[PDB]
Amino acid sequence: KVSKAAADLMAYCEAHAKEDPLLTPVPASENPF
Amino acid sequence: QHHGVTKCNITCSKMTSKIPVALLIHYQQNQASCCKRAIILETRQHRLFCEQWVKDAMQHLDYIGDIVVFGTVFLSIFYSVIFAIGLVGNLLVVFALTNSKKPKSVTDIYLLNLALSDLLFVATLPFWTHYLINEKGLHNAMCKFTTAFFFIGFFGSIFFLTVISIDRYLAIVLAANSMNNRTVQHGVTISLGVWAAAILVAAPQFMFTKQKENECCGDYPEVLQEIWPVLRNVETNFLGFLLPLLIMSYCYFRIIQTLFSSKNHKKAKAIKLILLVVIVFFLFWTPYNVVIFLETLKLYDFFPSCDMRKDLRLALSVTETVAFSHCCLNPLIYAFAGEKFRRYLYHLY
Amino acid sequence: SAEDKAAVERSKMIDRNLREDGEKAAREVKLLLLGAGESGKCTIVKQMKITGIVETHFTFKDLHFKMFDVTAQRSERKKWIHCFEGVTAIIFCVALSDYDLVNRMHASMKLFDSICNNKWFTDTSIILFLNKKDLFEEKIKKSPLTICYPEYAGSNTYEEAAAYIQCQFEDLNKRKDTKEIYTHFTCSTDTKNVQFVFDAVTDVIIKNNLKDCGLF
Amino acid sequence: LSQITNNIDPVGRIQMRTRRTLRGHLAKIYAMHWGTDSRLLVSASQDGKLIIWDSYTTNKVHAIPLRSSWVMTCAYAPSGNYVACGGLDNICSIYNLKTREGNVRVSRELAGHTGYLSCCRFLDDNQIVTSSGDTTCALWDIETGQQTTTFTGHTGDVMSLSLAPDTRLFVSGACDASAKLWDVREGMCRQTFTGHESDINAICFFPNGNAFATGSDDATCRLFDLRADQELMTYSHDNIICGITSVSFSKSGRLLLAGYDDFNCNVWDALKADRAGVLAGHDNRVSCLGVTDDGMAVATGSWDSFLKIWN
Ligand SMILES: CC(C)CCC[C@@H](C)[C@H]1CC[C@H]2[C@@H]3CC=C4C[C@@H](O)CC[C@]4(C)[C@H]3CC[C@]12C
Ligand SMILES: CC(C)CCC[C@@H](C)[C@H]1CC[C@H]2[C@@H]3CC=C4C[C@@H](O)CC[C@]4(C)[C@H]3CC[C@]12C
Repeated sequence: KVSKAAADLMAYCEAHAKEDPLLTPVPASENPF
Repeated sequence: QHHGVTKCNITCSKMTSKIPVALLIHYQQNQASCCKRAIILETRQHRLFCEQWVKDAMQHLDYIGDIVVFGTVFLSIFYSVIFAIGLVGNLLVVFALTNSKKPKSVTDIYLLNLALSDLLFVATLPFWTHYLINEKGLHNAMCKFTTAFFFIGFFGSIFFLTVISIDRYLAIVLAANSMNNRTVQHGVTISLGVWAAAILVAAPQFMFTKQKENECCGDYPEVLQEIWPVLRNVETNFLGFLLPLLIMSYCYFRIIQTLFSSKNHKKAKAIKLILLVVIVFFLFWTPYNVVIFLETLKLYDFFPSCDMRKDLRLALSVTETVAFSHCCLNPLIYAFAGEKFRRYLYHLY
Repeated sequence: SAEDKAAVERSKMIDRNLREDGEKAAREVKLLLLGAGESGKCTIVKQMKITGIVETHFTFKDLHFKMFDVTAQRSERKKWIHCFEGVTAIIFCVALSDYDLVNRMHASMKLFDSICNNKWFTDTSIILFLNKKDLFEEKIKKSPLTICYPEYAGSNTYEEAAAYIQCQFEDLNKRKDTKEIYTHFTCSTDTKNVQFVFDAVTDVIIKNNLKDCGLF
Repeated sequence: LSQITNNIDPVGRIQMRTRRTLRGHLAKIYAMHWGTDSRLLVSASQDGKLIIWDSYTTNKVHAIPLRSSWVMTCAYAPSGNYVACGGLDNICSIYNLKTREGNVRVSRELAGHTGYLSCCRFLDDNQIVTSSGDTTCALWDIETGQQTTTFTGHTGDVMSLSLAPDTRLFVSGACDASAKLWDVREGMCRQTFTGHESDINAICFFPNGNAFATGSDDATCRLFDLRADQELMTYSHDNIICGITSVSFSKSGRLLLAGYDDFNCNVWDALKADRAGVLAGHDNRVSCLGVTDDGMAVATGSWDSFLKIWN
């Protein structure tokens, strides 16, 4: 279903959102910058 | 060196030897004012008139005019205004060239080097203005340092113009092998060599320049006392205006011939822009080159007349002012003729 | 930090090598070949030489050449033509006697118009070659040329027909300032053809060298 | 998708900046790839050589001369030992990376295609899938150097293709407004995707692997999934008409990159479908952009002969 696929995609996006350096600011020392 | 700016108020070449007489009242120190002339002798006739045998008698008993002062005061503000406009223009030009869409361009690198040499001229002028305004100097070395910067900037500017003309000559007429002869690294190396050549040629001009009380006088060891002035004058003339004219005359003639042969004269705006910049260069430097050559002939008694000497001194002062105006007018001509340069001005507007 | 220094020096050395190689490549003139299926005559008659494209190294008057034929590419022309920017000149080989064969001249006109209207080769000129001129005379004695060029309004003389064909190609050059088309009737002798190629390349180089100034 | 994603919080404006500048190329760059090491990337240009870029230290580690100067694409193997490049010579060249004696040498010169090679991808460490300009995509093997499987289902000039996270699924787009998925195991088309009106130049899979984003030449980005198959998500700006060259995804897929040819790149939201950032650091057309697997840094090459890394 289109709605089910969209919900699954949103769930996947939010699950790894915290693990995406681009999405949220990260310390300069932590990343190679 | 840089003969225009001086505290020259009395000059004496017509008459040096005088019979020892009681008319002597004092001896003015013309050496301090300008060591181009030696110690002058003053009589008792209530007027400024003018050796070993007279020196002893003077101890036992014991002209340029003020026109230069008024001109200098007006001359002072002249360098002030041309500094602002010329420095702003040169900085904008340097920034534009540095922020170039197409890098590794020989012409752009040479043009940037010419801008830097012009910036040296601009940077060295304020020191002379400060010297004139106050008659104070700076540690007895700022005068000499400023003279060295003046000669370095001028000689680099003339050299950079000539090589650009040679570069255009190659790239236009001898394109069959100019691409193989010159590349970005080769252009950088040639620019460094031109800088080194400017250092070498300008060294003797400023090699012996001991900052005087209020000017840049010269040590002139006994052997070179006469060679240093004449050597400086001939060098700045032959390698300053004469030979560059021939090299540019040879080059631009060949580019024009190639363009006419290829029917590219219609698309010859780029060569014309440099040609207008080149021709004005000679026009502004021609009065300086003729006068500096005439004073060279003065050593041979070419213009013994005192009034003629003052006229030549005035001519030399004004043409150096003309050259100062030209170095800030060069970016002005660039904006007037340049097309993408105008866009950069609007881009930063 | 010894390994860091070793990596830095190795990178600097290979970067210098890359810069030298790039300068050498820029020192070599590049050309592009195009046509309506008939091309490569100049390369064949050159008498000397050194796959989607064929690179034929060629040196004349101590100047290296690089011709990349693209007649073997059956994909969309515009998609692989934009990668050919920077080529000094474009060699256009077209058969003179293609008017009778069928529509070929119309296809050549369309290809030339597309090349001149691809907003990608504005600063690069196009070199025009008219092939099969030796066959053109006996092809034109019979054909009045009216079939391919309606309202030709001219005689059957070879001079007038060649002039009118060159006029056709001149009309296609919508931009007459940025690009200067050079046309030469290919002949049996390779010396004349190579001389014309050298002249066109020299003119292109001269034109390009007038746009490298920092004021433009 | 917009109605469903109406209640979510947009990421908002992001102050993307150039962490470092790479200026080792004197010619335009067409494609690049990000390695598994998250520190090495490959770029190609008309200089006639291929180099490997170390973004962490801003240095080049390898300099591989290319027989075919007109290279149009390049790829970096997941194992990091093989690097592949395309070109107009219809031959895909595989080069070793210090495999033996530390030097770099050509491992094989894959051949057999007629149309220009537009994109190549290292499916595994042994098999390489390449897309050519003759409407056919061929899966080659380095050991044998022959077409293990040939796909001729398309009817137009295929331009680019990408690899699924599982390394068992890939899709490609062509000039025709019809892109259909191909399965390595099945060997035949399974899903067909439509809805475009111009050529397709950018193809990349969503990291989840259940969808992919593409950018046509009409300034439109469309999302296609394996469930809806009706282009549930469509992205547009209604401000420019220029085409799209390269498109990629973030590590989580929330943030999307578009290689618009208007002298700058556009960063959009996969679900929000709204402007998020502008990368105007390029002075020429941009055709390269990719996100590292860990997402620490993002590279972007352009026709300006310079490559810049965004943190
Ligand atoms: C008009 C007059 C006064 C200007 C003098 C012209 C002289 C200084 C110029 C003309 C051509 C120049 C040379 C051209 C070629 C090179 C090779 C390069 O790798 C080092 C510098 C060197 C050797 C240049 C040094 C300076 C040079 C000799
Ligand atoms: C060392 C000696 C032999 C060099 C002398 C070269 C002379 C002849 C060169 C130098 C500059 C040249 C001129 C520069 C500008 C033009 C304008 C053009 O529209 C017609 C030719 C004309 C008028 C050139 C004629 C020849 C010329 C005067």
